Amino acid sequence: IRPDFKFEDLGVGGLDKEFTKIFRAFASRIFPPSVIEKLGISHVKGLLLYGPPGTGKTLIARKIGTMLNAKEPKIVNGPEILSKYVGSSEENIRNLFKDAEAEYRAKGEESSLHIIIFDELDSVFKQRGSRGDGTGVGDNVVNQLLAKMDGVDQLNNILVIGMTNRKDLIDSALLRPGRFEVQVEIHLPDEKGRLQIFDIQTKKMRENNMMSDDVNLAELAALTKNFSGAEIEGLVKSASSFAINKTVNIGKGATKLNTKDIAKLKVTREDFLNALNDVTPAFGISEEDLKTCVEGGMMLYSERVNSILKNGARYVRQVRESDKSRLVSLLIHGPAGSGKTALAAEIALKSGFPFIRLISPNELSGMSESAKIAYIDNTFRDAYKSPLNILVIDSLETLVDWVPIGPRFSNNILQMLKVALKRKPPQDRRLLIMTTTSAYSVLQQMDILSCFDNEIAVPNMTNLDELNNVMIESNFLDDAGRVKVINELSRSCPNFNVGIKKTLTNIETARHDEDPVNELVELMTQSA
Amino acid sequence: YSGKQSYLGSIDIDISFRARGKAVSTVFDQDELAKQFVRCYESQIFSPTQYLIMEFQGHFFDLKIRNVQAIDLGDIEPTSAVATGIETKGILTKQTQINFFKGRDGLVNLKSSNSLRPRSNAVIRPDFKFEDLGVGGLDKEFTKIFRRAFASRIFPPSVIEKLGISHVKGLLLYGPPGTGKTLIARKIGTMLNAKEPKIVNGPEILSKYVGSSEENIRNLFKDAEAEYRAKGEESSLHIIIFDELDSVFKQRGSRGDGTGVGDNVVNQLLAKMDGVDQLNNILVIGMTNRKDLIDSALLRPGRFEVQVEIHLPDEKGRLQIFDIQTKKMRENNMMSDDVNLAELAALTKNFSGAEIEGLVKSASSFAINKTVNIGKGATKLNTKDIAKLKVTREDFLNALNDVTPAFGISEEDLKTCVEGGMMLYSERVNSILKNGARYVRQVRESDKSRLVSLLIHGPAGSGKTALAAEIALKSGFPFIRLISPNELSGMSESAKIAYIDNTFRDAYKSPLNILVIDSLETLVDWVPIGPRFSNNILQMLKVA
Amino acid sequence: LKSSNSLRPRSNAVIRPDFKFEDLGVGGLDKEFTKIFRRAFASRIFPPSVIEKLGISHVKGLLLYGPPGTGKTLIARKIGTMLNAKEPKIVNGPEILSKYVGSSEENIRNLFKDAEAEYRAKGEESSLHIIIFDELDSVFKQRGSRGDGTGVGDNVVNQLLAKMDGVDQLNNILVIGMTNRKDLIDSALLRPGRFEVQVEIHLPDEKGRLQIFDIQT
Amino acid sequence: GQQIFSQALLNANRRGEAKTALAEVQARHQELLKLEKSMAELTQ
Ligand SMILES: Nc1ncnc2c1ncn2[C@@H]1O[C@H](COP(=O)(O)OP(=O)(O)OP(=O)(O)O)[C@@H](O)[C@H]1O
Ligand SMILES: Nc1ncnc2c1ncn2[C@@H]1O[C@H](COP(=O)(O)OP(=O)(O)OP(=O)(O)O)[C@@H](O)[C@H]1O
Ligand SMILES: Nc1ncnc2c1ncn2[C@@H]1O[C@H](COP(=O)(O)OP(=O)(O)OP(=O)(O)O)[C@@H](O)[C@H]1O
Ligand SMILES: Nc1ncnc2c1ncn2[C@@H]1O[C@H](COP(=O)(O)OP(=O)(O)OP(=O)(O)O)[C@@H](O)[C@H]1O
Ligand SMILES: Nc1ncnc2c1ncn2[C@@H]1O[C@H](COP(=O)(O)OP(=O)(O)O)[C@@H](O)[C@H]1O
Repeated sequence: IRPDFKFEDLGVGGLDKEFTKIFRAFASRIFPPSVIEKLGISHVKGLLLYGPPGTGKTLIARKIGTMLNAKEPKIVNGPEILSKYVGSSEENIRNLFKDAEAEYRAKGEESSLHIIIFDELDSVFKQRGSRGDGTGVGDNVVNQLLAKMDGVDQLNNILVIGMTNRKDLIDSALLRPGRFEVQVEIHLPDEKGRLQIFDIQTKKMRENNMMSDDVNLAELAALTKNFSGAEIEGLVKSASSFAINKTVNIGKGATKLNTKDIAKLKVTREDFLNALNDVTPAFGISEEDLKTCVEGGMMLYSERVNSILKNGARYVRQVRESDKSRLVSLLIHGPAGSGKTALAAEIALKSGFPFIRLISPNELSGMSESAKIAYIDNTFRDAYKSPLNILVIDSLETLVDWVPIGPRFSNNILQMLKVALKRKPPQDRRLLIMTTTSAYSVLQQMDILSCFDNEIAVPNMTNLDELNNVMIESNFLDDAGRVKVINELSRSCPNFNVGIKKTLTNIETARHDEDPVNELVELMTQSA
Repeated sequence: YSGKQSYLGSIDIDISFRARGKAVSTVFDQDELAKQFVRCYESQIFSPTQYLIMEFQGHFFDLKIRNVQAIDLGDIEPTSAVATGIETKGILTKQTQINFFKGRDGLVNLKSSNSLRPRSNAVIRPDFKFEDLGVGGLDKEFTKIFRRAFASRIFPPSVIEKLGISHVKGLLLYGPPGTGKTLIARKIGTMLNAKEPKIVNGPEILSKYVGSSEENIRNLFKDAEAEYRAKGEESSLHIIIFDELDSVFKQRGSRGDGTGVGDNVVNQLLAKMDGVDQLNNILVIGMTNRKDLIDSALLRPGRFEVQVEIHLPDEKGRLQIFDIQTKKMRENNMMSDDVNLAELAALTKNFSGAEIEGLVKSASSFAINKTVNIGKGATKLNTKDIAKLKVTREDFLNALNDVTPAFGISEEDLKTCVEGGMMLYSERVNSILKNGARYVRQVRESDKSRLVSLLIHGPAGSGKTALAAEIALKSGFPFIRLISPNELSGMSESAKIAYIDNTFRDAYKSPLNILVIDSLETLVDWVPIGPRFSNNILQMLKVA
Repeated sequence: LKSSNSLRPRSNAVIRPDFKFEDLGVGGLDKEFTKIFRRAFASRIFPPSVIEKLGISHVKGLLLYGPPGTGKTLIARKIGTMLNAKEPKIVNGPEILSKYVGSSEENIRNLFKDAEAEYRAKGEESSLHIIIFDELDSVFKQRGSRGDGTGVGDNVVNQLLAKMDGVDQLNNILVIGMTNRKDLIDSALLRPGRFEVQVEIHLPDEKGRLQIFDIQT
Repeated sequence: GQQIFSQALLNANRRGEAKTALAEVQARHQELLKLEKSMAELTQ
């Protein structure tokens, strides 16, 4: 290993722990040989790196040869080993080990370490315990490797590295002690690693004064919650495409270059926002879902909402603080259309826990029963990982398919939910589960009410003052208008019970059609 | 002789070296050469192909003026075409934009030195317009495609090398049949001053012998790498187009064949598009009708970055297509003056791009048949008949009866729903129709009310559905559809669920949509004896 | 020969205006004949000057469907063998498919190259080529509907799509197809540019029945 | 209910070890130019 080195000096960001673990591979070969035999420990021979597409593995494989002294690991891609002829492919594998074998047999243990790397290993090493009964070359090849790999005949200066996107395909016959011992999983970067990826990618950008000082990397890292490194340079280049396209007007006209402005080319923040608008990760969780639920927004029209929110704050604090409360469940009930889901979404978003998820009939749409069961189980299982987790269940009654004629419903989902709601998470995890419903009596009657620790009622609004508050917030009409309407409604129909959603709907309809009293008041009166 | 174009504006010179055993490795500065050329040889008349001996620091050269620009005094921009004809001449000035390119022998190590000038072989041909491609509609997609893809190749190399970036090397086009996704690839191949495309039809790569398929898929890149190792950056762009990608490159992991060939070609393409080595001068085009079967790994950035969707045209596009297709007729005076294209564009509601040409064909067929009368009255061909051929409007009207839309198959139900006619025997109908129109207005104008639902109920046999269709038809919206028991009859239950789900997913494309549901009760299998009814469908509708 | 200044018909004409519907011998079906000869063959009688002065390509597809035992094969054959063109390359239904990994698709590709080469060599004066598929509905099924653990139901359709209308043009071929059931043929084959004219062939009316009796005896 | 394909292995690898056929092909060329030179001398 070269002394002219430190780990900082290369572009791999975020993966530091993995570097330490893999190095912790080469430790055995640092010392003079004499120690190790006296310590009776063999060297590891097989390595596996694996992760989802676009994690950076190929960069590590390419760049590692610099650190690792002597000369060079040999490189091969999977499907070039196979060959036309009988026995040629068989030969090809058992041709690679020759150089190192020779040097070793000659020099004994002084042998320089040899590395060989199979990029894209899965191409050919499928399970030899397989069938299909075509020509058996696909078996013979793997046999060869194993013969040279296990019964190495004391060849103790070889390290094979396997690169893959999909571990499971590979033969179980390669995954045992003595042959590909350690398997290292490389997963999506954290926010810090995300910052370092910006750091390395925008390095050169930053030195030669091409980037406007307006840009501040931290907020960009904050926004991009879900991105691969690959995605990150994609974003960088999208931004640059925007920035460049302001001088050169493609298509329209000919190539009109302002040779002066070329010297003044500079990227800006808005370019980056557009670039964000273009790219979209396959990360897929897209938890922006929460915000679209609360897109109607919160106006705090009364004290009741305030009290409820403070109670939610009390519970989130409680679960965060105590260690003996590792599971808390709550119910939220009220009249239909009063507006319940939004409130839970508000509490959840304000919480700011690492992990949040929502379950709604919308995603459950269209599957068969068993698929729904599977999905529910999977999402729960997923929820159990991070230390602190918020999970919301929406409109249980719709999920369980209640229709009152039979009454008909699917029991199995109900049983799943009932069982799952009582299960404490694994050790040293805490969970907070928030369920909403609208038909309390049914919930009473089938008799699952015992699995909820505390319940919150949310009565709809009834007093004309609150109507005045919400409508001033909506800027429906001028001030005299907002006064006259309420004065008229005071005597038209003082007793009043609507909800909230319907009020917004009526406000908009009246705004379009006839914002005098003669429509809006009429619609509330019919509704009420 | 010239009259006005009396000066030499921009002169491109192939600077061969005189004697090739003398070949000087010291780097040659185009600025010094231009200054020397002006200083020594001033106010001389030069023509294209005039050869010249340049003694610069004892290092002779054989300049050939490959091209000359002739400009008149007073021209702010050099809009005059660079003329290769020997007739054009000029008078050299101190302002002449002298460009040197290496000679035919290529021996001269010329530099750009702050020369903010077009590349040696800027592919995209500096004066170029979308109107010359010949594709109507889709005036926005070209912006995206060229901006993201080719914007980076034209700009001078030093500053991009500063921008420390690699060009994109992938491009995908996907959509329903007949939208015009083959025309783009072809003209992009043919109009861009690059090497010839290396066409491969989709599943051309499979081969009998083992190990020959993968060979075939890595035999395509050989010239690109060959040029890249030698000439580095200044290699000309290579383009290879895969036609109809989705045949072979399936998601590896299925059980497709029972041999294990698809996985290998997938592996090879994956390893070669990005790989360990850098190519940085290659571009690939993809095309397909489904985006969902392509293996995931392909779509990661660095391979097939930009994906573009091609969808059916709107009315403006329809007018443009009629313009393009019926271009030559008009200038060849083979068309009556009575046809006005606007009404044609109005009539063809759901026509795709690929149907209009058939319409042209049929109209022509009617006109031409009018003369020949194949069969019975043969041999009437004569000069007089053919000497005044013109197509007529009624031929188009007749032609509408042969060609039929493919996507516009459900609105036909709507127009036939009111075959019984409509009568205004009562005031009530007018009030109802007006109210529906009012609601239509409200939805059209609004921005925040993105969903409205109505219900129409009354005694059986009261004539409900016809009124609903009457509301729907006058709206003029782009997208209309109808779901009725007649369609779902004979299907299996799961198929019903899938069909309804797909129809709702297909109603989220256009900005404005109208959807009609007929006789919910029969859709949900209501019979009062039990009563019995299928719950799952009921749920699906309720949630949706 | 040479085209004089007078616009006389093509030298090596295809249809020969000394032609009659009663020469075929197919009784009954009468209007359909009018349709097919109007839409498809009309373009190829006029002098190429004017037809190129319309800048329009000829139709390159024909489909016939109907109940069993109605006369489809008769039409196919008669059209096959009273025109001025090279001998048609008949193919039976599942005749393309082969054993080895890549012989089927090559078998699709074998069918067209002679027309391609002739078109390259000379151009617009090339003699017409005919190839007729019999009984389409055996192999060319809706892609991605059949599970097809044997993955042939995709690639054959894929080849024929790519090669009947691809990045390279070709406008001297006419392909004729026959079937009993179009409802299972892939949708992408029935758009303009591929199988333009579709014709139903039905059971005969009474007068047609009289015609058929006249023909047979 | 199953179908399979098959792939051939060309073999004939005795020939394939060398270019392909060089037994009485490349040697024939070798000695045939010699025939040409000797005949040139004979005609001279
Ligand atoms: N202070 C508020 N309290 C409740 N809802 C509010 C408030 N301010 C605005 N809203 C809006 O009122 C609506 C009420 O919530 P939502 O539409 O989910 O109703 P819901 O009663 O939960 O639904 P459902 O009737 O389908 O069971 C939402 O659009 C929400 O954004
Ligand atoms: N928007 C359009 N502009 C110009 N020509 C068009 C347009 N749409 C269709 N055409 C004409 O009709 C053809 C449309 O089909 P084309 O040959 O492009 O195949 P395609 O639509 O990609 O087919 P598929 O996806 O089914 O393989 C064009 O080649 C062109 O001749
Ligand atoms: N003024 C009218 N209003 C409605 N329908 C009319 C009128 N004049 C004639 N008709 C015809 O009468 C038909 C009545 O059938 P329609 O399906 O509309 O009635 P329906 O009560 O919905 O039917 P069903 O009995 O099947 O439930 C209409 O389809 C239309 O063609
Ligand atoms: N319209 C017709 N005029 C004259 N003869 C006819 C007609 N229709 C059928 N025939 C006679 O019927 C015989 C069989 O016809 P043909 O083979 O075309 O049937 P087909 O429609 O191809 O049937 P299938 O769908 O079973 O393949 C022919 O040999 C012909 O003599
Ligand atoms: N620090 C980094 N972390 C992650 N990815 C990076 C980093 N720097 C660059 N990359 C990009 O990650 C990509 C690695 O792709 P890779 O995951 O090897 O593809 P595959 O998974 O198909 O082998 C490259 O495009 C590389 O430019």
